[PDB]
Amino acid sequence: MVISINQVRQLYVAKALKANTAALTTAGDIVPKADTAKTTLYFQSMSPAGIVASDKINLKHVLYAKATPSEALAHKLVRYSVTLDADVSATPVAGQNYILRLAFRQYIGLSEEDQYFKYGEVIARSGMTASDFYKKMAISLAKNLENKTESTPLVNIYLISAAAASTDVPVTSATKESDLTATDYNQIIIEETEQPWVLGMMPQAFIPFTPQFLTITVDGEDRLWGVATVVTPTKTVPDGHLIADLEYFCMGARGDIYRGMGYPNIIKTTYLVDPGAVYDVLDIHYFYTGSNESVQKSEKTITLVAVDDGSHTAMNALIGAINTASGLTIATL
Amino acid sequence: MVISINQVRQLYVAKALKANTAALTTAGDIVPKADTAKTTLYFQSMSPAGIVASDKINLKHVLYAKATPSEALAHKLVRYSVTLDADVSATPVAGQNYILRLAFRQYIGLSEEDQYFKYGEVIARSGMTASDFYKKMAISLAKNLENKTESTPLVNIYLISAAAASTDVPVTSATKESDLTATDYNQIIIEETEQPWVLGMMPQAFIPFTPQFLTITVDGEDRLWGVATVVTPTKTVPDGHLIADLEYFCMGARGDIYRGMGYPNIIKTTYLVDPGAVYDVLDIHYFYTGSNESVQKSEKTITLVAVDDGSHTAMNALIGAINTASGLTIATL
Repeated sequence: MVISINQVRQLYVAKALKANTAALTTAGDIVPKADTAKTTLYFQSMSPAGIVASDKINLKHVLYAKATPSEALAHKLVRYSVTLDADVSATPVAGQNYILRLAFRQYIGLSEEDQYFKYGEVIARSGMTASDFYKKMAISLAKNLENKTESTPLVNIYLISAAAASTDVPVTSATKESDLTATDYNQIIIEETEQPWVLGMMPQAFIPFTPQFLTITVDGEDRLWGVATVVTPTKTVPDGHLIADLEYFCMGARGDIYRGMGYPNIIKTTYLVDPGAVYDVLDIHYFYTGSNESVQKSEKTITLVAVDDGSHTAMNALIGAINTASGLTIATL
Repeated sequence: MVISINQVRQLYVAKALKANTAALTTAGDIVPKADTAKTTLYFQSMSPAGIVASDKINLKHVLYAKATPSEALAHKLVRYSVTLDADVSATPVAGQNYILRLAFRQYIGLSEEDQYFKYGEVIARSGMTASDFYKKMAISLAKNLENKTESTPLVNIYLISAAAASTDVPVTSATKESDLTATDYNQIIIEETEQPWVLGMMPQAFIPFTPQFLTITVDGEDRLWGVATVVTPTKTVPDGHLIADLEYFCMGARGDIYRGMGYPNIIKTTYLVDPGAVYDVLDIHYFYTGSNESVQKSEKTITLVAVDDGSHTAMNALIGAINTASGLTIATL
């Protein structure tokens, strides 16, 4: 995952916070060092091959410093609630074919011009109610979408029982309608899924979607049979696949830019981000100006990531160690 | 002396801290002047031809302001102790010629490639005491050194008796063995010497050396007969000659730069530093920035020298008058 830079950006994983240079013993330790005059801030840390210090931040030449929680960096998956249009008919009219076109927009390619469509179809019956429609619609959608031998999963299908109204009933291709026994179904939730991820090589990306409806002949009138509204999101993609890509890039500004290229003839870098753990990010953005005529700024930033467990314990202690050393006023998340 | 500049260096001599203007009547007086809003700072000082005000320091643009205690600018004359070590022999071997070579560097030229060697030799006898060897080695050094009819020698050779242990007997080319009457001389002191100095033309320099020994053979093996240990220095060169050379260079950034070139047709610059008094120094380093395109900095520095009474009362009064008027907090020494 290549990112943009204002100028060079360095990341330091804060796996443990110490109070001296001498206490740095394990890979992932950190200590914010400063003066007693508070004119220079740097971060001594323990690399996987020894102690390494960061750049020296002039505390007069800081632009901003802000700390971002984990839930700010968690992607909310988009949900769409597919119902029958009550103006058209609240019950399925008999003998009509109910086809639904899910329009994917950023399928495999990177643009909106690379598009993809998955269909679901139900021909309504004489005694088919609304819940028996949503049952057969979601069985037909999951049969087309969530086959096992697809290339990537696209969306998740969930019925909702009107008695429950807050618990998602998962519908897959292996699901039969013998398993779906509830008689009060009021919507079909279609919700996007998390794509695969390889660190550095495949970034975190999502394929957005919209459900679209073909018209039915209701009373001699070609009316589109349903409406699709976007309900509030109830799931989040965690921060871990985003920070490990943020470390894989920012370990070439310190380390090797040739990552893997002539394969046995490489330096291999040890990365201290566990991709299955959430992190909080602190961005100290600062600059350098020269003596007399070298007044152009070299605006750069030093990133710090700390793993946090619910309440942000390790980041608020990191900020509290920076604020007493630097004299800064970084706000605590 | 020629020193480097950060585009300028201005020097003003402080002789009496007057409280305001129209109290400056004698040459050397100074008042630190600033406005009520503490935006600009300057010094109105009585030059030997009238009141002169310094360049105005924008107090938003002060890079550093720090003062020097005048003990940190005094050079220590290095002492070396020459002794017969107990490992080879603590008594002079009866047949061996003991030669002590003094290896100078930065002799007349300016490099360590200009080396000068002076010698001192004693051939020992059967009944020679280790105390009588140090009397003869110091005199044999004081004949090869201290032979200059022109000037003071490159080193001064002293003798400590073990009964005294803190008062050094001086050994000159006039000194014979009848004058040294003690029986317990235990070491030889080879001390540095202050070189000549003339104002503005000959800078203050020193000639470093190393007492080196030639091999004698005692237990069949050629062993170095002595040990040269650097004693902590007991003699200093005061801060007079460096400040007088500092005022000489930095009064050409304000006055005449032709300091005696076409010799009858010259402008005489009256200097206020006498070279026989110690001086505390106070450096204030500021810059200038212009508007809308001229964002380049014109860094400057203003030097203030004040005579030392040992308890630093003249500089601490000058610092405390600045901190009241300017609002900066310069650390009192």
